Amino acid sequence: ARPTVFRWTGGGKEVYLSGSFNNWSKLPLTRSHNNFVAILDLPEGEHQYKFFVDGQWTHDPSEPIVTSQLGTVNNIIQVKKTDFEVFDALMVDSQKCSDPGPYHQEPYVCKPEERAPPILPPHLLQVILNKDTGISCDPALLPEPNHVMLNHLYALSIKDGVMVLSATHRYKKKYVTTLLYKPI
Amino acid sequence: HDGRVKIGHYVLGDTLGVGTFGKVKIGEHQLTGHKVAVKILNRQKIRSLDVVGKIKREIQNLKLFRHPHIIKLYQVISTPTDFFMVMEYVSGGELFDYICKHGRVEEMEARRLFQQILSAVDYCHRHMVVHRDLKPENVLLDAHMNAKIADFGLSNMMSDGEFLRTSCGSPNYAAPEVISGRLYAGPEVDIWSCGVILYALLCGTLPFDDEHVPTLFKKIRGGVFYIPEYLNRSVATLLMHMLQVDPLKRATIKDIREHEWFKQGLPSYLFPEDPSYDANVIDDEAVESEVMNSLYAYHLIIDNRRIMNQASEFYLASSPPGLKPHPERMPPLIVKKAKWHLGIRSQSKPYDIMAEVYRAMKQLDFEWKVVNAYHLRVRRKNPVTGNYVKMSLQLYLVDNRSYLLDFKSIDDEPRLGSHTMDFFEMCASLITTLA
Amino acid sequence: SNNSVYTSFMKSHRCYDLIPTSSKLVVFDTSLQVKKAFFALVTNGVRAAPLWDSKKQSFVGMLTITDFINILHRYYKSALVQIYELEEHKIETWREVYLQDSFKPLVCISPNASLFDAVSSLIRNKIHRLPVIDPESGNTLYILTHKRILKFLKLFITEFPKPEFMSKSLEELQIGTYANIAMVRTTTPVYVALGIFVQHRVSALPVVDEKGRVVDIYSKFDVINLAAEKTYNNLDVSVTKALQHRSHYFEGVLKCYLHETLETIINRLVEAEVHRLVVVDENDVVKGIVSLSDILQALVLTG
Ligand SMILES: CC(=O)N[C@H]1CC=C(c2ccc(-c3nc4nc(Oc5ccc(C)c(C(=O)O)c5)[nH]c4cc3Cl)cc2)CC1
Ligand SMILES: CN[C@@H]1C[C@H]2O[C@@](C)([C@@H]1OC)n1c3c(c4ccccc41)[C@H]1CN[C@H](O)[C@H]1c1c-3n2c2ccccc12
Ligand SMILES: Nc1ncnc2c1ncn2[C@@H]1O[C@H](COP(=O)(O)O)[C@@H](O)[C@H]1O
Ligand SMILES: Nc1ncnc2c1ncn2[C@@H]1O[C@H](COP(=O)(O)O)[C@@H](O)[C@H]1O
Repeated sequence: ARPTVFRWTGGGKEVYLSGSFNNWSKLPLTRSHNNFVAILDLPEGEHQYKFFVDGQWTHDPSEPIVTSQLGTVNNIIQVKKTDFEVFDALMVDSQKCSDPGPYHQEPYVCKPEERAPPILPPHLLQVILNKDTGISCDPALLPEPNHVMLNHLYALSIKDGVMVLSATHRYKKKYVTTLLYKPI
Repeated sequence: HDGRVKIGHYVLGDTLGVGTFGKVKIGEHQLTGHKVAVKILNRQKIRSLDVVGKIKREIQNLKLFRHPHIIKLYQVISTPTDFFMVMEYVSGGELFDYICKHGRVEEMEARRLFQQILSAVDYCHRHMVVHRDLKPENVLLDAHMNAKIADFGLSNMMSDGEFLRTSCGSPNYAAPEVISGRLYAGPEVDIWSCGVILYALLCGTLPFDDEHVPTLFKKIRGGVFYIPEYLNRSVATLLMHMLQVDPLKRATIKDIREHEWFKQGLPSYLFPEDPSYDANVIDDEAVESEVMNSLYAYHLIIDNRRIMNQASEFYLASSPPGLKPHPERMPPLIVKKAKWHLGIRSQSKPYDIMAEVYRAMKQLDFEWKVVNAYHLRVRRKNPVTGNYVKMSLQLYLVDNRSYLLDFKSIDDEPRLGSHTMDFFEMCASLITTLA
Repeated sequence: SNNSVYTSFMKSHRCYDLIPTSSKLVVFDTSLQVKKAFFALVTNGVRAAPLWDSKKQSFVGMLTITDFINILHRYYKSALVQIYELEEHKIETWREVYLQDSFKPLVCISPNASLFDAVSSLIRNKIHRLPVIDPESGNTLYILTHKRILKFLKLFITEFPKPEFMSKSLEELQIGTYANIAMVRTTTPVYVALGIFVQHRVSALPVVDEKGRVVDIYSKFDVINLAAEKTYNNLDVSVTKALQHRSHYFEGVLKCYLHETLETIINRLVEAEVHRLVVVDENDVVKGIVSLSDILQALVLTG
């Protein structure tokens, strides 16, 4: 099965679908609320189609058009193998968008708007090492950390030329709060 | 022949509603008459908004999800113009309509519905997902009055060390920092919305409502709401904790699970670490071929996990509110104390700080990427290990006259050396240069 | 019947299963002054700390309270003179004089490695601490000890059938040392007690009064209080004066009997969270010492 959707977004009280697959014969479209649709099993490749709205020949301007030698303007949709598998279809939609660069030692120029740094989240001020764990527990133990403070640096005020740094890192389902006493 | 609109053997009917992204239509089977809910997503509309990645992640999560209080996604049918998401259908409709019809939901049924909602919310949070649009309109009911959450969208993933600033949801259900447009962690934002749902269930009105939008957000920021006389003292305290203005002081799912009002008549299969949960819920952990209802080793892992989970005080520390101490506790240094701070703090202008950062990095031969004027992706090649050390710098506002430079490690690709040591040494070099 | 059930358990469980959900690790740079490092162990409440050599970009060893005992006994001269070496030496300078004619590489374990391998490593190398290092990231995750292994095994004793040895007495099984027991008198100077821990490499010395009764115990852990109270410069004081700080919240020396079953010894060691018990007969005369080293060597490696 290869379903192809033919949706008429425009107005009208009577709408027919006529295309190369139906040998240019008028197929009736059922209406919901200003929406005339039909889902058809169609093979791969380009298909030329047109709409017959209230006894008049018209096209959907939001879709691609191929004008014939006699001036016949009609829509065209190319069925693609990627269009039937969702992950493959999404893969195409990402590449079609076409919307940062390499590692450089050049400083960024001041913003033209000139506005303010973001307000510090309160979750980051919840220092794990500034908390008491209770006398009964093994002193090596600590409480379960919030995921938002993981990978973040925390430091002690430099005393006698020695710098003390700390960060909470996660290995699998477990967490480690490594501390480092390194003289400057 | 009739022009019946058919998709994957299902005949499409009336529109059930319009969500955050797409249109939802009822589908009845051509041969049996089995009812499904089909969310139709226009491919070009997705391209027009550039939310392909969001739709890709939304599908991924709903495929993995397996919870009785979350709308099940059966299949996704891809067509050249649209995406058809075949889902579980529920005849009861919106919880919002149920609250309106009855005017007020009775304490017994209100608790039962809230327990189911919180169970579905807890499942999302354990799977690093935050709905960010919890409201009775997005909470559906089955024939047997069971609440099933839906309309995943306006939702995002939760990663380590990262926060979410996107403002998502209706103003009446949005938390104070979302209203303020501030950075936040995922779970406390969903809990605020659940607090409004619990208030709406028990009262039949909203705790923060006003015609004038700026007054409404002033009401949310103030956290002042009416607690009616018919509400019992126990449920009043739960609402007060869930709707706490301060996110750090705000109730967690663990706090709600422990609350005496919530505990009443709570089924033993809704939450993990519960007598009936291990017996009624299949663990995601698979150790590739599937073997079920046949003898043989999955339960051995479940048993071993239960022993370790039961053994608290062995894997986690117990924060204090007589008690024997531990023989390896060490005495205080001799009357001496110290306090840890998140990062270097400066009172100077924001661009004066940033200019000093670029000068310090260039002297240290660092290679950086300008993601934002106050957000950089810094790199440095270690000479001994022969590997690259990646980290993220971010300037924040502590107070009006106070700022902070945040240091965060990038976990990507050190067997020869040490990843944590590489980050600390890269940080120490930058802090010393800035003096 | 199978007596190798605990051996099979240790072979089946990884080192990862013992690592706590959330714990802290203290790391020292080899260029850091030892006095600062010993004070840092007190303020962070940790006994041991892995050593990081920034020049070689690798973990070189471990700094335990044994290093403090070895520094004090080797360099202490008088309560009248400052110990210059403890006051001015760096970790790297001390490691050079200690490993002189007795160099030692880093003894470690992987979180994916079995516990059988970790227990074997502790016994073979005659160590108490064993750093768990991830080979992928190169990060030291946890400091594995005998106390942690036995407490983990204690949680699973009801999961497998108990072997015949558990129901057998300590006298029949012959677990622990019962000859040449290293002890200290109530009036023994701290410097003397430090000299015995070096010469014998034992972790604790029972304190015996002149009459013949064991009033207190002097462990390697109790020595770190000299850094905490900054009383390390006066080692002429008696072990009783050194243990005066813990007079409150102390029941006494935790003992065990030869007639008592191995299962009850393990339960008492796990509940008390201590490394050893003093063995006495029915007559209450000291028979010897039974440490977790003796327990794990008998339950894991011998079958
Ligand atoms: C007897 C009868 O009434 N039969 C049927 C008539 C037609 C029906 C019908 C079935 C499906 C669609 C349909 N509707 C679609 N809407 C699509 O894109 C969207 C999605 C969401 C929104 C909000 C919009 C929009 O902007 O209008 C467009 N793609 C669509 C694809 C299809 Cl096939 C439209 C109408 C239902 C009953
Ligand atoms: C604002 N609320 C609406 C209510 C309505 O439509 C929405 C847009 C919202 O629901 C979240 N819609 C519903 C569902 C859906 C899923 C994703 C996104 C939006 C969704 C489903 C899923 N299965 C349900 O049966 C069905 C259900 C739906 N709606 C209904 C109205 C009556 C009966 C069933 C429905
Ligand atoms: N004070 C002591 N005197 C003699 N042997 C001891 C003493 N303490 C421990 N032992 C033994 O020394 C070995 C290791 O001791 P430990 O450092 O306690 O693990 C074990 O075989 C113990 O039985
Ligand atoms: N058998 C015991 N009786 C009483 N206290 C003990 C005993 N063994 C160790 N301790 C104490 O336990 C603490 C930790 O020492 P350790 O057991 O070597 O880790 C020290 O303060 C010791 O004095």
